[PDB]
Amino acid sequence: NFEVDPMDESTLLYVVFEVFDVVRVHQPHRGVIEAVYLRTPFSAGNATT
Amino acid sequence: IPANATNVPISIPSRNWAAFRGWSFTRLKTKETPSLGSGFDPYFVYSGSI
Amino acid sequence: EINLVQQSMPNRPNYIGFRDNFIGLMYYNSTGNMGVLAGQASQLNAVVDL
Amino acid sequence: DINFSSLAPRHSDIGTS
Amino acid sequence: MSKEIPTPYMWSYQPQMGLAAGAAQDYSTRMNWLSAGPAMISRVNDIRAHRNQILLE
Repeated sequence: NFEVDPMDESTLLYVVFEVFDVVRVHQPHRGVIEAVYLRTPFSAGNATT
Repeated sequence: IPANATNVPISIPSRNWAAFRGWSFTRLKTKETPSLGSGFDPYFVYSGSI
Repeated sequence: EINLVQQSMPNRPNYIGFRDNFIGLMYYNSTGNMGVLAGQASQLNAVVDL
Repeated sequence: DINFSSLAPRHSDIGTS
Repeated sequence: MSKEIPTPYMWSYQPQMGLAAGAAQDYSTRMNWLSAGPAMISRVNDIRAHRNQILLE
């Protein structure tokens, strides 16, 4: 829950949920690139995925 | 395949072919094929059979 | 008296409807809109779309 | 190829558990 | 310090022109993950271990 002062304009509340977001990038041969992304607290939703 | 091109070469980097099966191929058209990596395709202006 | 001689042709048929098995009504193979089937408390996605 | 299938039926009412 | 047992290099088959050289790690071993819990990891990385024994004989 949050308590914000009343304001006449429509406003948004931006909550950043701090996580890890690490990428590992491997090129195992010439002209081959591979990338794998991990995000751990959000993986089952609230992450677009 | 560019428009009015009569050749498209493919080069695949050197990698294993362990447990490889056949190939298949067919030709499509650029205007009729959207990408599946993208959530929206602004350039896809076709609604016929894909 | 020259608009008595106008002629008219029927419009094109154009049948809309959905797609064959509802293809493209779910995201498959999008790595930005990847589906999920996972344990409730595991958070390991056992669906990884490529 | 197009084809590839390897899922098909190979098939107190119990032994031991 | 840990390195486990790396993916095994395999020399390129290069056509006929020249002499055989160069190598790169496999492309029949890379996977999707964030899917397999720790029970299946043990199997996965002792299957890999076993493979190395085969190559070393």
